[PDB]
Amino acid sequence: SKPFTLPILTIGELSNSRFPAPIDELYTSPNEGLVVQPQNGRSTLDGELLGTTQLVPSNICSLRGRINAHLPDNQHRWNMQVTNANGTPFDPTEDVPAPLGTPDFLANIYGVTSQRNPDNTCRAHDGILATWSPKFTPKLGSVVLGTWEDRDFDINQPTRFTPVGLYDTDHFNQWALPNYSGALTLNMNLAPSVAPLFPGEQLLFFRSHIPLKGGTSNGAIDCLLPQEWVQHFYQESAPSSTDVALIRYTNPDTGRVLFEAKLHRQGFITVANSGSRPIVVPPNGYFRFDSWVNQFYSLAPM
Amino acid sequence: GSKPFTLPILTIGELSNSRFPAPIDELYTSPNEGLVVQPQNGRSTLDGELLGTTQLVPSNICSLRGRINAHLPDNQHRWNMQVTNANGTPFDPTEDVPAPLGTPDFLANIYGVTSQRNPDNTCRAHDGILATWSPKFTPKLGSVVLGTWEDRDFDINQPTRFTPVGLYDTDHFNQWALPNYSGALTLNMNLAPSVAPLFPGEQLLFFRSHIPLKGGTSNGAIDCLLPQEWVQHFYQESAPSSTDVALIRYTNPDTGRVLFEAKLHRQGFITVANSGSRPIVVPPNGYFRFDSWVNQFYSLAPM
Repeated sequence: SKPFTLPILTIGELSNSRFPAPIDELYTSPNEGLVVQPQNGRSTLDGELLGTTQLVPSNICSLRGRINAHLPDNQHRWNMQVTNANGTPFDPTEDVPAPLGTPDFLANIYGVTSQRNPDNTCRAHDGILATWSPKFTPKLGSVVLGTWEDRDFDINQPTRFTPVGLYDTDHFNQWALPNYSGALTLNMNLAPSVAPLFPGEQLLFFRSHIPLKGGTSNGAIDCLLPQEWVQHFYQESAPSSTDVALIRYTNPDTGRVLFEAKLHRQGFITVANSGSRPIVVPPNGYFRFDSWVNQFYSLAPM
Repeated sequence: GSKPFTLPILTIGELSNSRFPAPIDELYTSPNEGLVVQPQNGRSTLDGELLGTTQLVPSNICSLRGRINAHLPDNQHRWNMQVTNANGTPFDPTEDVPAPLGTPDFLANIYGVTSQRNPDNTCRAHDGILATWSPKFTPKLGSVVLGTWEDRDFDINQPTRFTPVGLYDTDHFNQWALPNYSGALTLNMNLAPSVAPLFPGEQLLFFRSHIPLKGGTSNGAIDCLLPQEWVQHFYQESAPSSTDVALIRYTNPDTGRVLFEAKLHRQGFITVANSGSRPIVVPPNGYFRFDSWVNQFYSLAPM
C-alpha cells in the first residue's frame, strides 16, 4: 500500500478548515448534549472530501455569484444568486448539502461584499451574511447579504462575499447547522455527525478564535482536521489499513512525545481526556503517524 | 534513490494566490517591459526553500498581527501597531528576512479589518486601511500604522490582527513596487531575487487574481509566480532539482490532451514561449504535470 502520512506542519503552520483563520490552539471538550456535525473540514483519511468541503482556503465561508435584487424592507438587504467560478448558476441537484465552502454554522458573519463590472468599475461594502436568516438558502442557489443604509450594489454584476469574522454574537452557535434550503426543510448529503465511541475519550479540535466586531466571546471555531490535512489527504489518497491511525504529538529535534491520539478513518481525532481545556503543545512539534490500530485501542490518558 | 519531483494534482479552480488571499482566476503572460519583477510572497525554490517573506498559512498572506500601542496625534484616525509573533513576542528586526513573514509585498491602500480580543474576551473590529506606501509602514522595524474612521477606537496593548480584504482605492497601487520595509531612505534586505526570462522569445507566466476594490476602476490584478499550493507542496516534498529547469506541460488527465508547455525554473517561476500581454484559457479539468528535467537552452514550443 501507499503509506499513510501526515504533513510536516507545526501548530503555527496550520489553518482552520471551517473559517479562514490560523489555528490558535488544540482544544478538547465533551460537548455534552450537542450534535457535532460540521460540513467544512471533512475528509476521509484516504482523501474523499465530504459535506461542503473544498480545497481553496480563501473560499471557506465565501460565496460568489450575481446580485439580483435589492429587497423591499428597511434592513438594507440584497439577494444574490450563487454561482460556480465560471459564472454558471449553482445546480441544486448536485449531491452536496450546499455550494462548496458555504458556512456550516449559525451566525451573523461580518465581511465585505464586492463587485467588479466588465468595465472594471468596482464597489465593496462591509456588512453581514446572516446564516440563520429565512433567506439563507444556498442549496436553492440564493442568499441575502446586508450592508448599511447609504450603500448600493449594481444588479447582475459579478459579486463576492469575503468573510472576516462575527458581526456580533446574536444567533452564534458553531455546532448549529444552517437550514441550507431554508425553513421547514431537511438538510441533505451531510457528512455524518462525529462522537467518541470508546469510553473515556473526547474529540480533539483544532481551534481558532476568530474576529468579533462587537461583543464578548472567545469566537471559537473548532475544526476536525486543519485545512492542510484535508489538502494532504486529497493529494495522497493513501489506503486506510484499519479504522484508526495512532498518532503522536512529537518534537522532531529531541524526539520528546507529548501525547497520543486516535485519528479515525472518517476524519476526526479522539483523545483520552476529560473536561474542557486547551492543550498546550511545543511550538516546534507536530503529529506523527505511528501505526494502524483497532477501534478498541486504549490511549494513554493525557 | 532521489525523491522524484512532482507538482500537485490541482486544477486552476483548485488554486490560490500566494500574494493575496484569493482564488486564482486565470493564467496570464506579459512582457512587463521596463519593470523589475521581485515579489516577496509566493517565493520558493523547487526543492522547498521558502524565500522572501513567504510563509505557509494562507490566511496570514498580507495579514499582520501584534498589539496596538499608540493613537496618533492627527485628524487621520491612525493607530500604531507593534508587530508580534503568534506567541506575543515582538518581531526581531535582526531576523534574516525582509519583513515579518506574510507582510504585503506591494504598494497600495489595502482595505481590511483590524480586530482585537482582550484576555477577558471583550472584542472590537473596525474596517479601514493598511497603507503600505506610508512613511509609517515599517514592518521590518516592527511597526505599522492602521487607519479607521472617526469615533472608532481600539484598546492600547491588546492583541490585534489585520485581515486584508482588497484595495481601498487605486491610489499608490503598483503590484510590482516593493514597500520600504524599514521606511524612508532605507534599503530592503534579504530579498528573494528578481525574475526574468533567460532565453530569447520567452515571457513570465503568472497565476493571476482579480482582487476586490472598494471604489474606483481597476482589474485589481495580483500576479503570483507560484500558487500557494505549489509553495506548500514543494515545502513538504523537498525533492532535489536535477537541473536548473523543469519542463512542465498543461495536461487534461481524462484524455491526455496537452494544451501547452512551459519552463519551471529552479528559483520558482515559470516562463513560456509567448509574446504580448494576454490571459490564457485552460481546460477546467487540466493541470501542469512535470515532464522532464531539461535546461535553460531548451526551446519551448510556441504558445
